[PDB]
Amino acid sequence: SMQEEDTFRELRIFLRNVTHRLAIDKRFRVFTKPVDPDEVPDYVTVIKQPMDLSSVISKIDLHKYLTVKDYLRDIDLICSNALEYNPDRDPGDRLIRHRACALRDTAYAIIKEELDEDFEQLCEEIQESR
Ligand SMILES: OCc1cc(Br)ccn1
Ligand SMILES: [Cl-]
Repeated sequence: SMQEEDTFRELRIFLRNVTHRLAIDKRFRVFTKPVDPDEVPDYVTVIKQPMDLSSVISKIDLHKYLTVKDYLRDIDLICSNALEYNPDRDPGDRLIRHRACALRDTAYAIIKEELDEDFEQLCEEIQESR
């Protein structure tokens, strides 16, 4: 229905705003763009499902997210990719891991504070009906 299209629209507007707020945080700059093969030619080798905040915007705009749960799976991927690609005790890896945990924690905290649970539940029920 048009009401369901309106619901998904509101979801996309909400997800673009959360994503923008993460992307403008200087801590999260490394997560804003895909990894350039030049700097890191072994990246695409190790990480089978690369994800970054520019790709998340593109996915929102392509109507790939019908629930906040599905969006959070991609935020979780940005985090777990960074924990897997950068697992060493050296400070460069520890700094990326801490920034990746912080992204994930920040996205969850904004959603806890600003997503209405009944809005999510509605999205989940429209998705499950499709
Ligand atoms: O969980 C991430 C995701 C990817 C696609 Br494609 C659609 C929905 N959710
Ligand atoms: Cl830095």
